[PDB]
Amino acid sequence: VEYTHFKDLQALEMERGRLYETIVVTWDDSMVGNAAPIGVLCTGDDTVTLYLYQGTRTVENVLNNGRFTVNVTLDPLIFTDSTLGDLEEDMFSHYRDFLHLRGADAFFTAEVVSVKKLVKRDRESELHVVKARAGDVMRAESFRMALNRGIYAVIESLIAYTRAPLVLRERIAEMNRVARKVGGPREKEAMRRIIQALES
Amino acid sequence: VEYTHFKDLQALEMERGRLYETIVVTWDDSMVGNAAPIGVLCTGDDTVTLYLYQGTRTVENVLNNGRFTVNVTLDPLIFTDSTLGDLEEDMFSHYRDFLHLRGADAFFTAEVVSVKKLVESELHVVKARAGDVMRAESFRMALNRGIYAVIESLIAYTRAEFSDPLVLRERIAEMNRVARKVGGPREKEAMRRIIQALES
Ligand SMILES: Cc1cc2nc3c(=O)[nH]c(=O)nc-3n(C[C@H](O)[C@H](O)[C@H](O)COP(=O)(O)O)c2cc1C
Ligand SMILES: Cc1cc2nc3c(=O)[nH]c(=O)nc-3n(C[C@H](O)[C@H](O)[C@H](O)COP(=O)(O)O)c2cc1C
Repeated sequence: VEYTHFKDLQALEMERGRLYETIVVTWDDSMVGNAAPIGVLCTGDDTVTLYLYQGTRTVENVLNNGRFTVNVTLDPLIFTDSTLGDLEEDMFSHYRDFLHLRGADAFFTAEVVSVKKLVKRDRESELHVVKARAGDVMRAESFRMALNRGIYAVIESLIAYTRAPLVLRERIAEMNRVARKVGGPREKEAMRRIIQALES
Repeated sequence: VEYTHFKDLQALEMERGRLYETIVVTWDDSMVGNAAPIGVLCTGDDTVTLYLYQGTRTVENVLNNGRFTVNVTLDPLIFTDSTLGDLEEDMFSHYRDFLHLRGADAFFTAEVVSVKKLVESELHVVKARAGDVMRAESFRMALNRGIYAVIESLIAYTRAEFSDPLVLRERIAEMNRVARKVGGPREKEAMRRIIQALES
C-alpha cells in the first residue's frame, strides 16, 4: 500500500493514556525481521511506552538496537500468525533502515529513549518498560482506527449483564481489569455503572 | 452533529454476513423514543436482519410500526445507559418520519419487509430495507466483535500453560461462538488456527 507521511500520533488519533493492540516489528543485527502483538501505551503526541516480558525475540531485538516500528492492523490472521508462530519473510517491508509490516494500515518508526526494569505481579515476572519516541508516522488510505479493547470490555460486560453467578462476577472482574488497563474515563465510568447495577 | 447522505450500507463499510453492535432506535404511536443495543446482520448493500427476543419495547415497537433506525456509536456510556435503563428524551433526534440517536457517528432508516416468529424463548427474525444512510465526520467503523473474539483467544493462548485447561476450554469455546456468529472468513479462520494450535 501507499502511505502518507504525518507529523505525529494525532494522525492515528491515538489518545494519551490509552493502550493500543498493535503489531510490533523488530529485527536482529542481520536485519532478520520479527513481528509480535504488543500493547503500545500512548503517552503524548510523539511518545509511547511498551511493557515487554523477558526472553522474547521482541525484547532482545529492541534492547540490541533501540529501534522498532509499531504497526496498525485489524486483520485477525496477522495477529494470529504472529502469535502462534513467525510471519513469512515477505510480511516485512523496509522503510529507511526500519522494517515494518507489509500491508499495515499505518505504522510509525520508534527509537528507545529509556528502559527500566519492573516487577510484575498477577494471576511474579520482571518486565522492561521501554519508552520511545515516534519518528515518522505513516498512514494508508485503509486506516480507520488503532485497535483498543476498552469498548469491547464494556460490551462483553453488558452482554453478561443482560443474562445475569461466580463465573459472572469473575467475567465482570476480568473485563473491569481490561477497561482500567487500556481504557479511558468513559469506559471506566461505564464499568462503574455496570458493577453498581450488579450490586443492586 | 452534521451528516452526509449516502445511498447504501457500503458508505458505512458494512460487509455482507457480518453482525454489527448498534443502538436501535424505535418509537411507539405517540412517538415516544426507545433505544437499546441490538445486533444488526448486514445481508447486502441495503438489507439487514435483526433477531429480536420477546418482551422488549424494541420488538413491541418494531412489530407495531415496521420502522426503526440503526445507529453507529462506539461510546461505551450510550451502550451502557440504554442497557441498564432508558435514554432520556434529549438523546433522540428527528430525521424525516424517523427518530435516531442524538450524536450517532452514523445512522440509517429501515423499514421492515418481513417478520418471522421463531421458537426456550420466542424470537422474531426481522428483515428490513435500508432507506437513508447518514454519515457524520466522526464515523470510523461500525462495531463488530470478531477481532475482539480473536484477540481474547490469543491472550488466553499465550497464558495457556499457566491456567487450568477447563476455564481455557470454555473461554475459547465462547470466543469461537462469537467469531462464528459475528465474524467473517478471516476471524473464523483465525479461530480455527488457534484451536488447532491448542490441540497440538
Ligand atoms: C493481543 C496480545 C497482546 C500482547 N501484548 C504484549 C505486551 O504488551 N508485552 C509483551 O511482552 N508481550 C505481549 N504479548 C505476548 C507476545 O506477543 C508473545 O509473547 C509473543 O509470542 C512474543 O513473541 P516473540 O518471541 O516473537 O517476540 C501479547 C500477545 C497478544 C496476543
Ligand atoms: C451488545 C448487546 C447486543 C444485544 N443484541 C440483542 C439482539 O440482537 N436482539 C435482542 O433481542 N436483544 C439484544 N440485546 C439485549 C437488549 O439490548 C436488552 O434486552 C435491552 O434491555 C432491551 O431494551 P428494551 O426493553 O428497551 O427494548 C443486546 C444487548 C447487548 C448489550
